[PDB]
Amino acid sequence: NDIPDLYSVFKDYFPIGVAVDPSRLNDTDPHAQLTAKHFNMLTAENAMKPESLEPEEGRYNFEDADRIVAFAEKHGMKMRGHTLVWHQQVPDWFFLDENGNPMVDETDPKNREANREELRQRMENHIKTVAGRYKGKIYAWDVVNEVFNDDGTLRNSAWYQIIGPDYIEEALRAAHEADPNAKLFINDYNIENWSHAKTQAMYNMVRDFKERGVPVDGVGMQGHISLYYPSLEEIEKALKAFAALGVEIMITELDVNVSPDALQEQAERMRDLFELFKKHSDKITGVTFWGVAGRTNAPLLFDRNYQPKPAFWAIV
Repeated sequence: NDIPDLYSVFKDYFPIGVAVDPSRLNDTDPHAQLTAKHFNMLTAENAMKPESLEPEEGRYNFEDADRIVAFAEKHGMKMRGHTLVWHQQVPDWFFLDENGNPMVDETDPKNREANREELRQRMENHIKTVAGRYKGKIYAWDVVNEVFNDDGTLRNSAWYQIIGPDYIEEALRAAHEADPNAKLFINDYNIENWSHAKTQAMYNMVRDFKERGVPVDGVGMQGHISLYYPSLEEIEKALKAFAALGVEIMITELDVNVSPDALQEQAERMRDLFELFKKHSDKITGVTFWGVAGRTNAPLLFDRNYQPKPAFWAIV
């Protein structure tokens, strides 16, 4: 093949990743070839979300997740696990009490204290089982995802209402204990802009962890970013700030969301961002492209026929 291997262009800056579907992983399939050719880091689009792994209490299905991991092993890609604890794509059973009522709806102080304990157990068991299964095979775990409201207050999810603010630290310790080799990330969107309240809440929390000894290695910036905003300057201060805490940064779902002028504009923004990422490659340990957009898993980069798009030539 005559075009450059994307991940090679970024050697000794950072790995380049994509999220995949377990259906698309056969040698027969050009998708799988495009993945193996261009990327050296992989995430499960959905196979490792809570609802995928533990549909019912204590019932696990690892089929698709295993296929994805095996794919990474074969091609020697870094595996991101996504995600251990989240308020979305999480089965209802998790948050039901003894009788099968919403735990959230409990008023009695003695029973709440009992619900708290069951949820901690459930959270930790899920963590131990999943991280335990994949022990040593996972470059980085997204241990928690989207813990913040956009205003920078903690999200009032079931996790938070029942366990209270501790669930996060608890998820991180349990992950650390199950697989010490895995980098532990806290992931979110709207945390690219240093001036944003959210980005600052996340800084404060992470700082707190680093100072209190709570294991955390990295912050995951989703990187749903527009053409003009946030400014490269604003992003830079964010990278500097977190890197000052001694945590790594990953861009976990990079996306710069029709016509011929449209494409060339997005390609230039991407050029710019990648310039900025390269400038700070010491602080950044992976860039994964968002890819649900049928369009490829890296829709920014490769057309529906697997041909390079403007954006791809912009960054190589």
